[PDB]
Amino acid sequence: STSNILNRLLVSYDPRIRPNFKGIPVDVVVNIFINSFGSIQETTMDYRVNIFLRQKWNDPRLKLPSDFRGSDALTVDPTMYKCLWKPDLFFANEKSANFHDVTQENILLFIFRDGDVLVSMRLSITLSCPLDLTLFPMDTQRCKMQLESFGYTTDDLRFIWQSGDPVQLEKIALPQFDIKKEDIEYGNCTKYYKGTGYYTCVEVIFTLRRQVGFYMMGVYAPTLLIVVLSWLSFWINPDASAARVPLGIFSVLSLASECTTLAAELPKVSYVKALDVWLIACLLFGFASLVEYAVVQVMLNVIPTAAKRIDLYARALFPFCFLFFNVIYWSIYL
Amino acid sequence: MSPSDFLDKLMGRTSGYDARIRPNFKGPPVNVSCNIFINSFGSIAETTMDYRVNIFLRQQWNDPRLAYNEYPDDSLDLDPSMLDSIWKPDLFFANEKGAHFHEITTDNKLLRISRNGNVLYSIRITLTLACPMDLKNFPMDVQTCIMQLESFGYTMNDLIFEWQEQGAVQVADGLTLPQFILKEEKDLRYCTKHYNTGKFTCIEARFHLERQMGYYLIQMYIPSLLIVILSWISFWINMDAAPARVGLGITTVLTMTTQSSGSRASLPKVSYVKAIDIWMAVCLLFVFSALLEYAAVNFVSRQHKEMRKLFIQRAKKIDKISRIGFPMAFLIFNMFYWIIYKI
Amino acid sequence: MSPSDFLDKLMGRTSGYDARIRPNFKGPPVNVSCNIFINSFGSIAETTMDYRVNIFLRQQWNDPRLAYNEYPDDSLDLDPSMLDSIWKPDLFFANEKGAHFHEITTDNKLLRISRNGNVLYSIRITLTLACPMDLKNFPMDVQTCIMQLESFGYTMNDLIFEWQEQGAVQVADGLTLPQFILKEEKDLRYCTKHYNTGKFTCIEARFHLERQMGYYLIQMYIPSLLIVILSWISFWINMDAAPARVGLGITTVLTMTTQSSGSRASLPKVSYVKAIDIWMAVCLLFVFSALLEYAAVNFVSRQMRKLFIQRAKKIDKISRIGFPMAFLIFNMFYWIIYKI
Amino acid sequence: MSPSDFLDKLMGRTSGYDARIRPNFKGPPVNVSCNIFINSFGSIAETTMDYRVNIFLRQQWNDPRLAYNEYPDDSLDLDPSMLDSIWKPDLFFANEKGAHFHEITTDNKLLRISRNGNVLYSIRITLTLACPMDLKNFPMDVQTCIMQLESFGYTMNDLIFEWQEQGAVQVADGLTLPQFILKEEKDLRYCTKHYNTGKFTCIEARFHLERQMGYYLIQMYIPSLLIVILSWISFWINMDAAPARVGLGITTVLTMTTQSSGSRASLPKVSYVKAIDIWMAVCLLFVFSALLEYAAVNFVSRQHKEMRKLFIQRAKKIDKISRIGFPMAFLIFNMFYWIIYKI
Amino acid sequence: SPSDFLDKLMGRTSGYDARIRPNFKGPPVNVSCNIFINSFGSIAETTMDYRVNIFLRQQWNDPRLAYNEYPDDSLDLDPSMLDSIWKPDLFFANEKGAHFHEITTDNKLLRISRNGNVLYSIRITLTLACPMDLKNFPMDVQTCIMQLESFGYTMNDLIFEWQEQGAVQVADGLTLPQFILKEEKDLRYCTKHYNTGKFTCIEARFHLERQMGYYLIQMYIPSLLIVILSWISFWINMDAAPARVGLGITTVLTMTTQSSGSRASLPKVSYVKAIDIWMAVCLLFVFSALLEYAAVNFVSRQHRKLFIQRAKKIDKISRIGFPMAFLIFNMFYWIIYKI
Ligand SMILES: *[C@@H]1O[C@H](CO)[C@@H](O)[C@H](O)[C@H]1NC(C)=O
Ligand SMILES: *[C@@H]1O[C@H](CO)[C@@H](O)[C@H](O)[C@H]1NC(C)=O
Ligand SMILES: *[C@@H]1O[C@H](CO)[C@@H](O)[C@H](O)[C@H]1NC(C)=O
Ligand SMILES: CCCCCCCCCCC
Ligand SMILES: CCCCCCCCCCC
Ligand SMILES: CCCCCCCCCCC
Ligand SMILES: CCCCCCCCCCC
Ligand SMILES: CCCCCCCCCCC
Ligand SMILES: CCCCCCCCCCC
Ligand SMILES: CCCCCCCCCCC
Ligand SMILES: CCCCCCCCCCC
Ligand SMILES: CCCCCCCCCCC
Ligand SMILES: CCCCCCCCCCC
Ligand SMILES: CCCCCCCCCC
Ligand SMILES: CCCCCCCCC
Ligand SMILES: CCCCCCCCC
Ligand SMILES: CCCCCCCCC
Ligand SMILES: CCCCCCCCC
Ligand SMILES: CCCCCCCCC
Ligand SMILES: CCCCCCCCC
Ligand SMILES: CCCCCCCCC
Ligand SMILES: CCCCCCCCC
Ligand SMILES: CCCCCCCCC
Ligand SMILES: CCCCCCC
Ligand SMILES: CCCCCCC
Ligand SMILES: CCCCCCC
Ligand SMILES: CCCCCCC
Ligand SMILES: CCCCCC
Ligand SMILES: CCCCCC
Ligand SMILES: CCCCCC
Ligand SMILES: CCCCCC
Ligand SMILES: CCCCCC
Ligand SMILES: CCCCCC
Ligand SMILES: CCCCCC
Ligand SMILES: [Cl-]
Ligand SMILES: [Cl-]
Repeated sequence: STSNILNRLLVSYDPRIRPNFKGIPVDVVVNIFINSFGSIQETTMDYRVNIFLRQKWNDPRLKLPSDFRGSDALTVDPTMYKCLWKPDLFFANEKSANFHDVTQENILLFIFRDGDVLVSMRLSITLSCPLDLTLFPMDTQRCKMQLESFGYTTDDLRFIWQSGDPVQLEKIALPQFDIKKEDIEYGNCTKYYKGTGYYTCVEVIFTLRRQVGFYMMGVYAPTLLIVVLSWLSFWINPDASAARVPLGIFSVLSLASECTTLAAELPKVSYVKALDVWLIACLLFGFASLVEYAVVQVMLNVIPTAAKRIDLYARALFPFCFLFFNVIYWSIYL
Repeated sequence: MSPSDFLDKLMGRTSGYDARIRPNFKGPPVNVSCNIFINSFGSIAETTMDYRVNIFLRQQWNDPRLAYNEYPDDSLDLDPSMLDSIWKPDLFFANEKGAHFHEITTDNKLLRISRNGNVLYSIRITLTLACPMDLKNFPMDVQTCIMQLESFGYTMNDLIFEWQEQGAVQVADGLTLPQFILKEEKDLRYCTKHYNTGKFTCIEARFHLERQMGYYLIQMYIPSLLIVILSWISFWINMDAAPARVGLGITTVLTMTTQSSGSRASLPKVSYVKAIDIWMAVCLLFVFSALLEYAAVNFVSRQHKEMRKLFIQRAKKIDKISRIGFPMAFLIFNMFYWIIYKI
Repeated sequence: MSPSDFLDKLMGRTSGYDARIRPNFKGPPVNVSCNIFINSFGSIAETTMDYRVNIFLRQQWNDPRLAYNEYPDDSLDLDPSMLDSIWKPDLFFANEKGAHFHEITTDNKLLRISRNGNVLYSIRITLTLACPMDLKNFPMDVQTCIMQLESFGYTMNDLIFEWQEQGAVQVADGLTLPQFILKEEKDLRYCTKHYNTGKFTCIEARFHLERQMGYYLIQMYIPSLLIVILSWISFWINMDAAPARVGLGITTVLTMTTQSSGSRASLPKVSYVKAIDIWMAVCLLFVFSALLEYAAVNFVSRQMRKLFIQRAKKIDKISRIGFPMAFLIFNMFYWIIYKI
Repeated sequence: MSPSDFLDKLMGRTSGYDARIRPNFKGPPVNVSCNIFINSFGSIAETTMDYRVNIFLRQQWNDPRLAYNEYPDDSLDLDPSMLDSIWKPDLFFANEKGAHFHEITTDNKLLRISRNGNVLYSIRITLTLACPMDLKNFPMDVQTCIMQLESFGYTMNDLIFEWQEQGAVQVADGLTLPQFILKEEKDLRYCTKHYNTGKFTCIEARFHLERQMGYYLIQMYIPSLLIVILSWISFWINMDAAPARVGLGITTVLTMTTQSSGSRASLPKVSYVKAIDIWMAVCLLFVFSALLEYAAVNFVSRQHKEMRKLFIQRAKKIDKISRIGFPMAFLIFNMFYWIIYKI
Repeated sequence: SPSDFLDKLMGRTSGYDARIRPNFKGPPVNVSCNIFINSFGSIAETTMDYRVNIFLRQQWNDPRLAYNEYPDDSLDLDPSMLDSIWKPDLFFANEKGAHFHEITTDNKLLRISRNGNVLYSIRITLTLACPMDLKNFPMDVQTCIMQLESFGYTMNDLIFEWQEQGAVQVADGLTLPQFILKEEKDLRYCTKHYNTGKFTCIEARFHLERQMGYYLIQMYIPSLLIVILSWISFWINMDAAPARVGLGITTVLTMTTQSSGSRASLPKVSYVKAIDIWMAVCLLFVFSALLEYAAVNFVSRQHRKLFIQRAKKIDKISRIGFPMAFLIFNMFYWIIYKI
C-alpha cells in the first residue's frame, strides 16, 4: 500500500508553495555525473554533454507519518512527479536540450523519513562557451556549466555543491581535446539582476587543452623543410638560371598550395592565428629567397662579378634569421 | 491564505474572469512595455540567410481585472502551469523562421502580478531569425540583421507595442562570434505595418555587424601580392634565359590559379561577384599580361638574325619600359580598389 | 455580451452544430478562396531537390450554420482552442515533403466569423516543398518550382478551390537569395487530378527562378580563356627552345586540370553532363591539341634537307591562325546554342 | 441523418464493438490489400545507406461487424479523432529507420466504410528506409533498394498482406534524381519471415536504380586519357632534351596525382576499392612507367660517352619498341577493363 | 471476452497495483532480455557514436498476472493498457538519444501466458556512443558496446541476464562503409558499484574491423611511386642540373599535394595517425633525395678530378643506399603495425 500513504501525504499539499514559505531559504545540494562529453563545434561555439543531475533538499511537509514505516526511503512515481514541489533550475548558457525516454521516464525520486528528497534525471544539454582561437594549434579553452535559478531569489532558494564529489567524469576520449580534472570551485558565482534582487547561480569550469601532435607533424615540419629547400638554391651556380629559378618558384608554389589546401580544414574564423603567422612567415622567406636570386642575377648581368659575395652573405643570413624568428615565435606563443 | 487558492478565487469557474477577452474591452488600447535581453547571438549563416538568438523576452502590461488589495503581499507570483487561464498578448515574430521554448526541469516562463494590476511575463525563447544579406563587398561588408515583434490578430487600436524607456535591448557579456563583431550601439526603429484590414503594431531592433579583415587580409591577399612581385622578378631577368623566364611566368600563373581555386572552399557560395573575386581576377590578369609581354619581347628579339641588332635594342626597350610601367599600373589599381571599397 | 458564451450558444453541444459535416451538405459544393503570402523564400538545394518557404495561408468560405443576427458586432474572433472544434477544409500540399506550424507565445492561427457566415482562416506554415531540377545547362538555366494545394477527402462536387480575383500570391519586401533571383511574374495555373475515386480539386502557383551569371562567369570562364591564350603564347615561340615549349605546354595543361579539379566542390554533385563540363572539356582538349601540335613540330624538325625545317615553319604558321579561329568558332557556337 | 450519431450507434459503448479484436476472430485470417503510391523518391546517400520516400499507403479489408444496411449512403467518411478507436492492421516497415506522419492543416488520414463492411484506410507517410549498397563497380553499378511491410503482433493465421492485381505500386510524374535513374520496371516479389514465434506476413517491392555516367565519364576518365597520351608524347622528343623530357614526365605524373586528389575529394567515402580507383591507379602506373623507361634510356645513353655508338643504337631501339608497346598495352588494358565492367 | 478479461485480472476491479514490482520485498525478479540488431551503421569519427535498431524483448515471471481460468493459452495486449502495467526500468547507459517508432501503430508488443511469464518486445533506434582510438588508423580494430542497466532498482530487486542461447543476433548481410562487423561478439557481464548499492548491468561488445583497400592504394601507392621517381632523379648525370632540380622539386611538390589532398578524406583528429607517419617519412625521403643532389652538385662544381671523382663516388654510394633505407623503413613500419 505504498501508493495510499503517499497519496494521503500529498493530500492537502500545495505544489506551488516552497518549503518554509515564510521561513529561512531552502538549501539545495547539486550533484553532476557526466557520462559523455560531446564534441565541440567551433563553428557555432557549443558543446554537447550528457549528465546525471542529482539535486537534494528538505521539505517539512513531506514528513513520513509515524503509522507507515516502509523503509528508510520512499519512491513516488516518475509520472506523479508533478504533485510535489520542485526547484526551478535551468542552465543559463545552454541553447538546446531535451530529456531522455528510452523505455521509461528516467527520473528517480526518493523521499526519506527525515524529509529529504532526492531527484535524479538525465539530460543532454548543448551548452555554449566563447572560444578564443588565437594561438590556435596550442591554445587552451574553458567552458562553463552555470546552473541558475529562474523564479526565486537568494532569500527563497539557494544552490550549494556537494562537498565530496561535484563532478565524476570517468572516460571521454575527445577527438581534439583532453581533460581529467576540472575546477569544481566557483560554485558561489552569484548573478545579480537589478530590479529583481540576487539570483542564485552555481558554476563549474572545465579546462580544455588541445593536442598539437598532428599539427606539429602535419604542417610545421613539412613547411620547415620546404623553407630549407628554398634556402638550398643558394649553393647552385649563378649561371644555372634554368636550374635555380624553378627551385624557388616551385618552393613558393608548394607553400601556397599547402596553405590553400590547409584552408577549409582549420576552423573558419576571420582573425590572425599562430598557424597563419607561421605560414605567412615561411611564404615570405621563400619570397625573399627568390628576390635574393633576382638581385644576384641583376648583379651578374673586367667586371668584378660581386654576386658570389651576395651568395656568401645569404648562406649565413637566411638560416640565422629563420632561427631567430623561430626562437621568437616559440618564446612568444608558448 | 494560500496564494494559489487566492489566484483560483480571483480567476476560475466561480470568479467571472474571462481569459479570452482583452483588458479595457471596447475602450483605450492596452500598452505593452517589452524589453529583450540577448543571451547567445551567433550561428550566422549565408546559405540559409539566418541567425540564431536566445532572448529573455519580458513584456509588461496592465490588466484592471487583476487589481486586488485584500491580500497583504505586495507581489503575487503565478505558477507557469496555469498560464492558460490569464489573457496574454499574441506577440509573434514576423521573420522567426522557426523557434521553440525551453522546458529544462521546469517551464522557462515567469509571471507575477503586482498589487495595482501590473503584470510581468518573462519567457526564454530560441529564435532562428532570418535577415537578407548583401555580399557585393564581401571582405568589408556591413550586415544589418533585424528582428520584428508584431501582434497577430489585434489591430493598432486594441494592442500597442512600445519599447522600454531605457535598456530596451541588452546584449550579454563578452561573447564572441566567428567572422563578425557586433557593434555595441544598436538603434531601435519604430516599425509599423499598414495592411488592408488595418494597422498592425510592429517594433524592430536593428543589429549592425562588422566583418573582420584578418585571416582574409592575410591569406587571400598577401600571397597574391607576393606572386605579382615574383612576376616582376621574372621581368628583371636577362632575355637569353628563355626556359627560366617561361617557367617562372607559367608557374606564377599556376600559383595564382591554384590560390584562386583553393580560396573558394572557405568563401561563401554566392553567384554574384564579390569584392575579392575582382582582386583575384585582376591579379591573374596581371600575371598573364606579364607572360604576354615576355612572349612579345621574345618574338621581337628572335626576329633579329632569324635586321641588325636594332631588334635586340627594341626588345631591350620593351623590357625597360615594362619594368617601370607595370608596377605603377598595379599601384594605381591598388589605390583605386582600396579607395572604392573603403571610402 | 459575453462573446464566448454567445459563440457557445451559436455552435456547440446545445446548438446541435456538427464539426464533421461540411456547409451546404448534400447540395452545392462550397467554394474556398485562399490567397498565399510568401514571407521567406530561400534554401534552394539541388541535392535533395527541395526549397523552403513561409506562408500566410488564409482561406475563406461561407458557412450558413455560423450566420448570426442578434450580436451587434460584425466580426467575432475565435481562439484556436475552440477553433479545434469547427469544420475546416482539409487543404494539404501535394508535395509538402514535411512541414510544421508555429506556436511561439501563441498559436499562429486566426479565425473570425462575419454576420453572413463568411469566415477567414489565416494560419502560418513553414513548408519545405520539392521541385525537380533540370541542370542540362547549369550556369544558364531557368528553373520552375511550384507548389500545389489540393483537397484530401473531398471531390469536385463538394469542395472547389480557387484563387482571389487579384493578388492571390504575394511576396514580401526585397528579400534576396544566393544563386537565384526570383521573377516578379508568377502565373496562377489551374490543375485537377482525375483519380479513380473522382475528381479532386487542385490549385497551383509557379515560381520562376533564374540563375545569376556572376561569379560563375568570371572565375570559371575567364581563367580558361587565359590558359588557352597562354597555350597560343607557347605557339608563338620557335621550335628550338624545347625546354621552354614543353614546360609551357605541360604547365598550361596542369593549370587547366587544377582549375577543373578545384571547381568540383563548388558545383552541385550531379552525374549527368552539364554545360560547364562541356566548356572545361573543350578547353582541356584545346590545350592538349596545342601540346600535340608542338610535339609534331618538334618531331618533323628533328626529323641539304632544310625543307623539313621549312615544313615545320609552315606547320607553325598554319597553327598560328588555326587555333584562334577554331576557338572563336567554338565560342560562337557555344553561347549561341546555350543562350539563344 | 447525422452520420456521426449513426457511427456512434454502429460502434461505441452502446454497440459492443471492440477496437482490440480483429474481425473474424477465432477463424480465417483477414487479408489486407495494400497498394502504395510513391510521390517523392530522392535523397539517396552512401554515408548512411538510406533513401527517403513519400507514400500514399492505402489498405483495404472487410469487417462484418462494421457492415451495415440501414443507412442509405454507401460510404461514411470517418475523422481521425474517432479513427483512433477503430481496429486497424498492425502494419509496420521492417527497415523504416525513422518515419513520421503529416498533419498540415488537417491529419493526412482518410477512412471510409462501405455498405458491405469494406474499409479503405489511406494515410500519408514519409520514410527514410535503408538499403545496403555495394560499390564494387562504382561508376557503372546497378542498385536495388526495397521496402518491406510486415505485421507486428499478428501471425500468418490472423493477418495477411497481398498486393493489388493491377497497379499495386505506382510512381508520380517525371520526377528527376541526381546521380540515379529510376527504372520504370519494378517487380513485386513475395516475402515471408519464419520467426521463432511463428509465421509473419510480409511483402516487399524492389526499385531498380541505374546510375548516370556522363559527368563521371567526362571529368574523370577523359583527362586521364589525355594525360596518358601526353606521357606517350614524351617518347617522341629527342634523347638529348633531358630537361624537357624530365619536366614532361614529372608534370604528367603530378597532373595525374592532382586529378586523383580531386576525384577522391569529390568521390563517395568508401574504404573498399571501387571501379574508378583501378583506373586512376593504372593511369598513374602508366605515366610512372613511361618516366622509368625514359630514365632507363638516359642511363643507357650516358654510358656510351663514358663501346663507341653501340649504346646509342640500343637506346634508339628501346625508344622505337616503347613507342609501339605503350599504346598497344594501354589499348589491351582498356579493352579488358570495359569488357569486364560492362559484360 | 479477452478485452475486458485483462481488466478483470488486473485493474480497478481486481486490486493489482501497477507501480509495485512482483515478489515485493522478496527475491529479485530476473529479466531474460535479448536484442536483435536490425540495422547497424552510421559510425562517425566526429562525434564518436553509432546508430542501431533493436528488437529488444524481455521476459519475467509475474504471479500477480498469472491466470488459469481463461481457456486461451496466450493473452495479448495493446499499448493503451500496456501503459498501466509494471515494466522493468531498463535504460541504456550510453544512449545519447533515443526514440520509439509509431508508424500506423505503436511498435510495441505484450502477451501474457498462463504461468505468468510476460513478453515485451519494442522497436528502438539508439544513437549510442563509444570512444574510438585512432592511433593506428588504417589498421585499427574498434570495440563499441552498449550497456543495459536498471535505474531505480538495486540488485536485490531487479536482476538482468542474457538469454541462455542466441542472446545477440544480427540481421542479413548488411554492409557498412569503412567497417566490417565481426561475426563473433562476446557478451560480458558488467556491474556498477555505487555508494547506494549495486545496480544491474549487462553489455554486448561489437568488434569492428576496418577495410584497407582504398586507403592502401590511394595513399601508399602514389607515395611509393614518388619515392621511386626520386631514385630516378638519383639515376641521372650530375651535369643535368635543370633536369635534376626540376625532378626533385616536382617530386617534393607532388608529395606535398598528395598529403594535402589526403587530409580531406581522412577523419579530422588531433593526434598522430599511422598514415601521417608514412606520409611524413616519404616526404622526408624525397627531401633527402633533393638534399643529396644539392650536396653532390656542390662537391662536383667547387674545384683536380678528385673532387669530381668524389662526387661520382657520392652518387655511387647513394645510388643503392636509399633503396635499402626505404626497404628497412617499410619492413619496420609494416611489422610494428600489423604484428
Ligand atoms: C555565497 O555568497 C552569498 C552572498 O552573495 C551567500 O549565500 C554566502 O555568503 C556565500 N555562501 C553560501 C554557501 O551561500
Ligand atoms: C481472406 O479473409 C477472409 C476473412 O475476411 C478469409 O475467410 C479468407 O480465407 C482469406 N483469404 C485469404 C486470401 O487469405
Ligand atoms: C530470480 O533470481 C533470484 C536470485 O537473484 C531468485 O531468488 C528468484 O527466485 C528468481 N526468480 C524470480 C523471478 O524471482
Ligand atoms: C591580434 C594581434 C595581431 C598582431 C599582429 C600580427 C601580425 C602577423 C603578421 C606579421 C608579418
Ligand atoms: C632553432 C631552435 C628551435 C627550438 C627552440 C625551443 C625554444 C624553447 C621552447 C620551450 C617550450
Ligand atoms: C623583383 C624585385 C626587383 C627589385 C629591384 C632590384 C634592383 C637591382 C638593381 C639596383 C641597382
Ligand atoms: C600586353 C603587353 C604589351 C606589351 C607591348 C607590345 C608591343 C608590340 C608592338 C611592338 C612594335
Ligand atoms: C619498363 C622499364 C624498362 C627498363 C629498361 C629495360 C631495358 C632492357 C634491355 C637492356 C639491354
Ligand atoms: C628505378 C630506377 C632504375 C634505373 C635504371 C636501372 C638500369 C639497370 C640495368 C643497367 C644495364
Ligand atoms: C606497361 C608499360 C610498358 C612500356 C614498354 C616496355 C618495353 C620494354 C622492352 C623494351 C625493349
Ligand atoms: C643542404 C646544405 C648543404 C650545405 C653545404 C655542405 C657542404 C659539405 C661539403 C664541405 C666540404
Ligand atoms: C642527406 C644525405 C647526405 C649524404 C651524404 C653527404 C656527405 C657530404 C660530405 C662528404 C665529404
Ligand atoms: C599475415 C600478415 C602479414 C602482414 C604483412 C607482412 C609483410 C612483411 C614484409 C614487409 C616488407
Ligand atoms: C579485383 C577487381 C578486378 C577488376 C577487373 C579486372 C581488371 C584487370 C586490370 C588489368
Ligand atoms: C632580400 C635579401 C637581401 C640580402 C642582401 C644581403 C647582402 C649582403 C652583402
Ligand atoms: C658574414 C656574416 C654575416 C652575418 C649576418 C647576419 C645578419 C642577421 C640579421
Ligand atoms: C597591365 C598592362 C601592362 C603594363 C603597361 C606597359 C606594358 C608595356 C608597354
Ligand atoms: C593538331 C595536330 C595536328 C598534327 C598535324 C601533323 C601533320 C603531319 C604532316
Ligand atoms: C545535348 C548535347 C549538346 C552538345 C553540344 C556540343 C557543341 C560543341 C561545339
Ligand atoms: C561571340 C559571342 C556572342 C554572344 C552574344 C550573346 C547575346 C545574348 C543576347
Ligand atoms: C554522354 C557523353 C557525351 C560527351 C560529349 C563530349 C563533347 C565534347 C565536345
Ligand atoms: C576501345 C574499346 C571500346 C570498348 C567498348 C565496349 C562497349 C560495350 C557495350
Ligand atoms: C627498384 C630496385 C632498383 C635496384 C638498383 C640496383 C643498382 C645496383 C648498382
Ligand atoms: C645548414 C647550414 C649550414 C651553414 C654553413 C655555413 C658555412
Ligand atoms: C582606411 C584607410 C585606407 C588607406 C589605404 C592606403 C593604400
Ligand atoms: C653500401 C652502403 C649501404 C648503407 C646502408 C645504410 C642503411
Ligand atoms: C609509436 C611510434 C612508431 C614509430 C615508427 C617509426 C618507423
Ligand atoms: C609529437 C611528434 C613530433 C614528431 C616530429 C617529427
Ligand atoms: C639587395 C642589396 C643590393 C646591394 C647592391 C650593392
Ligand atoms: C606578337 C606581336 C607581333 C607584332 C607585329 C607587329
Ligand atoms: C590573338 C592574336 C592573333 C593574331 C593573328 C595574326
Ligand atoms: C585489384 C588491385 C589492383 C592494384 C593495381 C596497382
Ligand atoms: C613489339 C611489340 C610489343 C608489344 C607488347 C604489348
Ligand atoms: C583488396 C586488396 C587490394 C590490393 C591492391 C594492391
Ligand atoms: Cl589542390
Ligand atoms: Cl619545369
